[PDB]
Amino acid sequence: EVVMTQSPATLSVSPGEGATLSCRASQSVNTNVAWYQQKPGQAPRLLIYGASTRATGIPARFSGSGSGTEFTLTISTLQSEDFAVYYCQQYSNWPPITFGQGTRLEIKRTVAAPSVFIFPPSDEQLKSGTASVVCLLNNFYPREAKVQWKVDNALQSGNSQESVTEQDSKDSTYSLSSTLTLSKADYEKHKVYACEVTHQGLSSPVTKSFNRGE
Repeated sequence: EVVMTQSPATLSVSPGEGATLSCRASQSVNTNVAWYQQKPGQAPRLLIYGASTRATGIPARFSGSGSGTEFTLTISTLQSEDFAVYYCQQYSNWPPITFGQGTRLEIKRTVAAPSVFIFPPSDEQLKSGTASVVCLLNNFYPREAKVQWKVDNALQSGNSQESVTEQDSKDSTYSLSSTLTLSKADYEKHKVYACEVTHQGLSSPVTKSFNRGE
């Protein structure tokens, strides 16, 4: 099979600037190459075929070039809506039809500190024997953030998981949710539940907490 290797695996570019995405085939595929854009939760969208021909309906800021083994997709005047994974494809030697592994394009924006919220477990959940404490970091950039849980000042390890939204296509921010999972018995032994947030937009860590029963 013809192996298509895209690079870099991830790219982060400022709005209004250009992005350059590369693809390299393990043997010559002439100009029998296509590029696709895939936004989260959606099907791929054909951008370019024949290495350099823009598909119908595709803005002129998308351009493709190359021949043989080396191919490039250039996206000028980047906008927040261009957040997506971009795939190359070869149709010169098949079966199999082969795709590159994708390049994820993030769009940069102004640093934004998260707003932090903490949520105790519901009384309904406590009937089940488990307690989930949730800490929400809303609308921040960049994506890197550190969230640490303390229960009566004891740092928690091994009992939390975090989830991060896809980058917002309008304002390029992220949101994050960290869930601390405890048994009901452990939840009822302890009093002060706190989540500590570290982020580039915060001069110092931000702590939000609650006291059980208050």
